[PDB]
Amino acid sequence: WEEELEKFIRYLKENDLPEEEKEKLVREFLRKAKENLNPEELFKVFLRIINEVPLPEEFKKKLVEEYFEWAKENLNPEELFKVFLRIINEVPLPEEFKKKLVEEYFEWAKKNLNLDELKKVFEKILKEVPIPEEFKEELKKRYEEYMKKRQ
Repeated sequence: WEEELEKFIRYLKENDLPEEEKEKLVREFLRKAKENLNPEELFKVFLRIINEVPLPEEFKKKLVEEYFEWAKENLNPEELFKVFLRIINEVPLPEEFKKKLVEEYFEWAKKNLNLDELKKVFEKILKEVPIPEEFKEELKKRYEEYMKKRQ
C-alpha cells in the first residue's frame, strides 16, 4: 500500500490542517495500516510519517509508544526485536525516551522470553542499542537482581 500512503502524505501536507485534525488523521491511517498490513510493511510506513509529516515532538513520542504497544501485542520475539532496533536507530528520539523504550522492551522480554532468549536478547541490547555506558551499568545491575531472583 505504498501508493495509498504516498497519496496520504501528500494529502496531509497540501493543507493547513490544525494539529489535532492532523493527529487524528495520522492515527487513523496508522490504525488502518495496523489492521491491514503485516508488521514489516507497517513499520516502513511508520518511518515515513514521523520523518516527513511535521508533527509535535511529543506526538512523535506518542506514535512510538502506540506503535510499540501494538508491537508488543502482535509480534513474535524476533520481529519485535528488529522493530525495536529500527525505532532506536532510525527514528529521531530523545535519549531519555530511548532509555524508556529499552526498559519498556526489557519488561516485555521478561514476560515473554525464557531465560536463554532473555539472555541472548539482553546481550544484543548492550552491543547494538545506543545507550550510555552508565545506563548500561544500571541495566546490567537490574539484570543481575532479576537473575538472582531466579535462584
